[PDB]
Amino acid sequence: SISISYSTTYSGWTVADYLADWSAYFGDVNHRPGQVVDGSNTGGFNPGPFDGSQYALKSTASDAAFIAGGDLHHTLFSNPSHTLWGKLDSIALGDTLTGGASSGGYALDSQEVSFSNLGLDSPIAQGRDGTVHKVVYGLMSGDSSALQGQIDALLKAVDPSLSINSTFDQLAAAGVAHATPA
Ligand code: HEM
Repeated sequence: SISISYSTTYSGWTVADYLADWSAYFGDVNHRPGQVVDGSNTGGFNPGPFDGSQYALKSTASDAAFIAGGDLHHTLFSNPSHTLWGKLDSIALGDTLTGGASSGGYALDSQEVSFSNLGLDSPIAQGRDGTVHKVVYGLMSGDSSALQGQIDALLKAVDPSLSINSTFDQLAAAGVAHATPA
């Protein structure tokens, strides 16, 4: 089942409110045709260059950042082009991205919330319609809607009374979330 980690700072927030606010602040990195600048709005893979166990991206305007973890593959110019696919196990949100391929991995200096055991598996043939792609490209674009939808389904599968409209404290009482120090 989904497992959620959250700083006690967010104990009284709903998941939906936290994610809406986090993504709005992160913003859109404008990873779109004509606007991609390597080292500015591409993010990076570990070990990379275009595959690995992590993909991480910091905002173009502040130190907010996220890390996607799993077994990830990116097609770049190969068909179907510009698709992230593979197995997505986790999304960690916070600020101050540390590490990189030269460090052996990425980590957030201030991890606010993480969602693990996501169990999302997207074949390459689904291209940009795959869930893995939509979740991560959404986050790159400042839009947590796809992530919210996947969390909501995982929470309902535990119990239909649980949803993205539950608070982190409610999800902890329900056995799917645990707090970390502020
Ligand atoms: C090392 C990481 C990455 C690099 C170097 C990279 C590079 C690029 C480049 C060069 C373009 C084309 C810009 C243009 O046509 O002018 C592009 C577009 C795009 N990339 Fe990436 N990308 C990276 C990561 C990702 C990831 C992780 C995703 C998805 C989760 C993604 C999804 C897309 C999409 C959807 C487009 C737009 C394609 C279109 O509308 O034609 N990219 N990227």
